[PDB]
This record gives sequence, structure tokens and C-alpha cells, in this order.
Amino acid sequence: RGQIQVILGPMFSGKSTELMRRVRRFQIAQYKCLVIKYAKDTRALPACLLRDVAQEALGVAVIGIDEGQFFPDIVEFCEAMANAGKTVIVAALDGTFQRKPFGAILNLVPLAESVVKLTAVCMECFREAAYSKRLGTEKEVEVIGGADKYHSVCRLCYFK
Amino acid sequence: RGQIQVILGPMFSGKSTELMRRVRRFQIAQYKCLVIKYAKDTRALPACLLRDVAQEALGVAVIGIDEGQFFPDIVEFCEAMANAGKTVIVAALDGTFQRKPFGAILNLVPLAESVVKLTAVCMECFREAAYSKRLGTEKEVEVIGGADKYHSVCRLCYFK
Amino acid sequence: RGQIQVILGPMFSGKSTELMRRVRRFQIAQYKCLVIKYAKDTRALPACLLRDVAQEALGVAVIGIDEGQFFPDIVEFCEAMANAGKTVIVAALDGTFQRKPFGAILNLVPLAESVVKLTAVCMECFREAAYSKRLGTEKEVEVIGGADKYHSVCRLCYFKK
Amino acid sequence: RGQIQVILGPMFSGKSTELMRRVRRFQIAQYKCLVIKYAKDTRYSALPACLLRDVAQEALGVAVIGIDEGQFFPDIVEFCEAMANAGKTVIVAALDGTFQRKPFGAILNLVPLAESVVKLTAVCMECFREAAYSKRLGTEKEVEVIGGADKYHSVCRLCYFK
Ligand SMILES: Cc1cn([C@H]2C[C@H](O)[C@@H](COP(=O)(O)OP(=O)(O)OP(=O)(O)O)O2)c(=O)[nH]c1=O
Ligand SMILES: Cc1cn([C@H]2C[C@H](O)[C@@H](COP(=O)(O)OP(=O)(O)OP(=O)(O)O)O2)c(=O)[nH]c1=O
Ligand SMILES: Cc1cn([C@H]2C[C@H](O)[C@@H](COP(=O)(O)OP(=O)(O)OP(=O)(O)O)O2)c(=O)[nH]c1=O
Ligand SMILES: Cc1cn([C@H]2C[C@H](O)[C@@H](COP(=O)(O)OP(=O)(O)OP(=O)(O)O)O2)c(=O)[nH]c1=O
Ligand SMILES: [Mg+2]
Ligand SMILES: [Zn+2]
Ligand SMILES: [Zn+2]
Ligand SMILES: [Zn+2]
Ligand SMILES: [Zn+2]
Repeated sequence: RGQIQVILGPMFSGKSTELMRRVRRFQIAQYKCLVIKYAKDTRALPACLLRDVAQEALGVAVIGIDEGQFFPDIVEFCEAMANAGKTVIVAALDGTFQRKPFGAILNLVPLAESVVKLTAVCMECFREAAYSKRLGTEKEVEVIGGADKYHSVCRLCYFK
Repeated sequence: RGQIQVILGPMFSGKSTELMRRVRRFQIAQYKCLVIKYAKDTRALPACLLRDVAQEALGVAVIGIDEGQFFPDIVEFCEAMANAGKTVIVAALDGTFQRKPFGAILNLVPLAESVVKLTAVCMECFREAAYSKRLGTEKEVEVIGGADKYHSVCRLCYFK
Repeated sequence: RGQIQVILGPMFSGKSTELMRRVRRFQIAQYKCLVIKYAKDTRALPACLLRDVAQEALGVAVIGIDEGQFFPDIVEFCEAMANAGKTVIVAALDGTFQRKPFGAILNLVPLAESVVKLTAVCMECFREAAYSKRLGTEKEVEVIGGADKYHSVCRLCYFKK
Repeated sequence: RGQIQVILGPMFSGKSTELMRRVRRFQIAQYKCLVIKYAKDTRYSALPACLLRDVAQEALGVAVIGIDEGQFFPDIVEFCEAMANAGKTVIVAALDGTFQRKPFGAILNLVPLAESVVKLTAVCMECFREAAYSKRLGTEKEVEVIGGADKYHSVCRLCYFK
């Protein structure tokens, strides 16, 4: 009985921590697990394509994926692994700095049995935050960085 | 402070019941409320475009939208109303009978402060259900109907 | 394979609505369902003791209980029913007007596979509300009434003098 | 503006991890934070304390207070309530139930006091379905016996009564 669980949210909301919490619950009950992280985030098997780790993922019962927005094959990999009987758990940004869908990540939602959106704390007014605000001028989607480059931000502070 | 809350799930998961629970909480505390439903699901204003009813939503503090997937202008309405300081609560199918995004509904996710995906009971094996299965052979996306035309199903029963 | 689910929260948080949402999910999939309500609240079987109703409950697959705080035998009934393979869903206040456990209701928590606490809207400042504030001066726990006798309130409004 | 959040669940449900996830969201937004642990639980797997009163002074100088294994502090209710009323956010990870599936100390008295309450889930160590309970493996009868998976299984209803 395979499965896809999706953990959405803005930056700084602890998506990776929730991912690991959920993975460790299985691990402690004797499940073989594998966590996959996006190689190019220079801030678990590193990968740039989920194809490149599919063989390793096949000999495991539970698959965790961090920063799933950055894998071009995220959708098809997850659906294929769940149909093969695996429990697939994905941590991912739902939105870019422009509050648009981050790549193909939202295509997982109609395929998933569980979907949640976490909240961060707004770094500018300290209320609840749902969005990621880019601090710089760069216009491309993929720009790797932490709190030096992005603020987790509420609606009002986003447009401030 | 305006916001968008999204209630996703398959058919028969009680999305519009959760919509009404959330709205009545504000109503009981003396908030002015408006609920919108899709005018063509026959089976509290009906509408085909949210544009047709937006001026009315302006005179209100809390807006509920049922079957949001059927509204082509769902994204711009919810985003504009939330930025005008309204609480917008949307019940909607995340996926079609083919487990694909239903209209533009998922473009709401990166704009939303709250997103949940509800769960139904699988009408075939009686485990937890995440999807909607069309029973007949019609090909088009919009086919109105209940349990005579659709089953809420788990992954395994979907692929039978 | 039985179960207890507990829906907690203050007044006006829609606990009964969420109870019915969960029950109708099973009903629509052709489960036999029964809902039990507290009889001394006249603001779908009425009852004062769950014992009085246990045989009707034994004949269904899913049992809903509204205002579970008022039932002296809430703990033993839910446990007996869940062990007999029933799905038991309980709507109940967690706290009295004094923010104290309401009867034996919290004893369900260690017995339950699912527990949630819902939120209301504060009727005094309109932020999120977790508590039920009594408007009058009656001192007894059980006083039946709606928004004329109680406000859902946040922490600050609860303590406002 | 003060708050009490409660994270319940059986053992192995990752309550401490969820506690740290919530606290770190505040810390990363430059809030002053304090995490308190039960001193007598020395397991491999944060100020140690046996009474929350003993760390009250440190807690007063902080905006966010995390409390791990809240069930073991006798003064859990009055500490959490006083700190929330003083405008602190207090987040508590705790067992709701003992090995007997009874209330664990005073922990449930927090529930009517709390604006947020959740019960987490574990995996059943005996049938691998969802687990809501903690089953003691040995014969000890006293409530407090410190241990991990060597002494307890997270367990579903059916496996509890086997
Ligand atoms: C918002 C945004 C982030 N990013 C990048 C910046 C970071 O390197 C990376 C962060 O992605 P996250 O998915 O937020 O990293 P994470 O898994 O550690 O999340 P969490 O802290 O909640 O546990 O994404 C973009 O490239 N483009 C964007 O538009
Ligand atoms: C899955 C699917 C449903 N539908 C239709 C069939 C129904 O008339 C309608 C159901 O939409 P819902 O949004 O599920 O109706 P609802 O608001 O009453 O939700 P709930 O019962 O959980 O409270 O959508 C399609 O037209 N195409 C599809 O692919
Ligand atoms: C707080 C409190 C309420 N009550 C009573 C007043 C009401 O008659 C009754 C309401 O209990 P509820 O459990 O809130 O009734 P409900 O099922 O309608 O809940 P909801 O609206 O969320 O769906 O409880 C007391 O008797 N004593 C108290 O201390
Ligand atoms: C059930 C039970 C546990 N204990 C003890 C055993 C542990 O030392 C402690 C439980 O602490 P926990 O933090 O609840 O144990 P855990 O690490 O498995 O939890 P989590 O994964 O959610 O973070 O309490 C008792 O003393 N008596 C009991 O009846
Ligand atoms: Mg722990
Ligand atoms: Zn802000
Ligand atoms: Zn099924
Ligand atoms: Zn208030
Ligand atoms: Zn089991």
C-alpha cells in the first residue's frame, strides 16, 4: 500500500524537520528508509534528478524527499514509487518568491493522499507567515540562500 | 488583515460542510458573511463567474466559495478580495476524475495562508479515500452528479 | 477494528458540525450510523446516560456523540464500543466556564487514537477563541444556553475586568 | 500576547521533534527562546529541570518557552498558565497517557487552558498500522520508568490488548 504525503509551506517553516519526524517514525519501527536531498542547495543522498537514485529508492520501503520543487521529475518519480508500494514523503516550497507555483510541485496534490501547508513566523512583523520574500534584485527562480537572501513573510509585509 | 483558506479533498469528504463550519464561526460573532456556490451544480448566491457577484462580496467581511474548481476566475477574485482585507474560504476538488489539477484551483495554494486536504471513505474497500473515480465512460471534465456517477476511492481501488 | 476520535473546543467552534461531517463520510459509504445527543439540552437519539442506549449502539458500525461532557459514563461507553469494533466520534467541550476539565471528558484522551481542539472566534475582540466565558453569575457547572449566556473568548478577553 | 500549545501523543510519535520545529520558527525570527528538559530522563536521543519553578527566573527573560516531557513536572499547569498570562508563548511536548492508558500526572489539566492541542501518531511496532498508545514491555508497576524502545512499544488498540 504505497502513498504520497506532501509537506508544503514557505521558507523557514520547518518542512525538512517535519519530513524527518515522519521518516523517523517508520525508521524506529524497523522500516528501511532513504532520504534524498537536492545536490545544488549548498547551504541523505544528494541528487539533481530523482532518476539518478531510483535504483537505491527501489530497495527501501519509505522515501523522503527534501526540496522537491527542484527536481524536474518530482511528479512522475513520486507517483511511480507509490504505485510500486512505497511510502513517499515530500517536503517542498509551494510558491516561488513571486507567489507562483514552484515548478511542477503542485501536480503532486491531486495524486497525494495527504497534503499540508505549514506556517513560518513573519520576519518583519512577527505574525504568522505563508510566503517567501526575496531580499535582492535577481529575477531568476532558482537562487540558493537562507535568511540572508529571503524573509518568511505574511501577506501585508509581502506587499510592503 | 485579509486571508485565503483552501479546503481541498476528493468527492464525499465533506468540504462544503467544513466551509460552512468555518463561516458560521464568524457569522455567530456578528461578522457579515456571503456564501457563493456554482450555479450549474443543481443537486447563498449561485454564480458561474465570481465577477458576477464581486460587488456583493465587497460589502461583506467573510467570503465562502463552494466548488471553487468550476470558477475560471477563482485566483484573481480570491487574491483581490484578500488584499482588500476579506477572509476568503474556498471548498474545492483538487483533482478531476483523472487525478489532474481541476481547472485553476491549485494556483490558489501559493497565494493561500491556509491549505488542507480532506479525506473521504473509499466506497469500494472502505479504507481512506483521496481520489474521485468516474463510474461511467464520459470523457469531458464537467459531469455533474453524486454517488450514482462517482466513487471516492483509495489509490489501489482507483487503479482497478 | 474500533476507534475513538475526540473533537474538543470551546462553545461556538462548530464541534457538532465537524461530528456530523465525519459521521456522514461513513454513512455515504453505506455504514450503519447512530448519533446520540444530550437530552437535557433542547436548544438522533436523546439520552442522559450512554448505558441507556448501548444496545442500539451495538447494532451500528459508527457512533457519534454530541455534548459528551454531560455524560457521566462517557469514558466507559466509548472504550467498550471501540473495543467491540465500533468507530466512536465524540464532540465535547474540553473546559467549563472556569477553564477546568468538563466532567470526565479528558479521560478519553489517553484512550483515543485521534484528538483535536477546534477554535472559535472571540466575540469580544474577534481574534481566535479557545475558551467559553459565562456572562451571568450562576456558580453551578451545568447551565444550558447559547450566545445569550456565553461568549467564546480569547485569553485576554477571558480575563478582562 | 501569551499562548499555550500542547503536543500530545504516544512514545515514538516525534513530539520532541515537533516541539523543536515550532520553537526554531520563532528563534530564526530572532525571538529569545528557552527549552526545558526533564533532568531525570538521561537517555541518548536545553536547561535540565525537575521542577519548572527552578527555571522560572530564566523563563521570565524569554519570549518563547519549550517544555519537553511535560508530564513529569508536578508544577506544569501553574508554570504554563503563569507564563502564558505574562505574555509568553509556551509550547509543551508530553505523553497524554501512561502505560496503563491513564492520564499522565497533571498533563491533561493543560487542555482547557490551551489555545492549541494536538495528538500525534506513531507506527505500531507490532503490526505496523497507526499507534496511539505506549505499551510497557516488562513487569514494573510504578508509573515512572525511564526507557526507550527497549522498554516500550508504540502500539495500536488491538496490539495493546494482546
Ligand atoms: C522562495 C524561493 C526559494 N528558493 C530557494 C532558496 C533556498 O536555497 C531553498 C529553500 O527551500 P526550502 O524547501 O524552504 O528548504 P528546506 O527544506 O530546508 O525548508 P525548511 O527550512 O522549511 O525546512 O529554495 C529559490 O531558489 N527560489 C525561490 O523563489
Ligand atoms: C471528480 C469530478 C467531479 N465533478 C463534479 C461532480 C459533482 O457535481 C461536483 C462535486 O464537487 P464537490 O466540490 O466535491 O461538491 P461539494 O461542494 O458538495 O463537496 P462535498 O460533498 O465534499 O461537500 O463536481 C466533475 O464535474 N468532474 C470531475 O472530474
Ligand atoms: C462552558 C459551559 C457550557 N455549558 C453548556 C451551555 C450549552 O448548553 C452547552 C453547549 O455545549 P457544546 O458542547 O458547545 O454544544 P454543541 O454540540 O452545540 O457545540 P458546537 O456549537 O461547537 O457545535 O454547554 C455549561 O453547561 N457549562 C459550562 O461551563
Ligand atoms: C508510557 C510511559 C513512558 N514513560 C517514560 C519513558 C520515557 O523515558 C518517557 C517518554 O518520553 P517521550 O519523549 O514521550 O518518549 P519518545 O522519545 O519515544 O517520544 P517522541 O518520539 O514523541 O519524542 O517517559 C514512563 O515513565 N511511564 C510510562 O508509563
Ligand atoms: Mg521525546
Ligand atoms: Zn508580517
Ligand atoms: Zn479502496
Ligand atoms: Zn478576544
Ligand atoms: Zn498494532
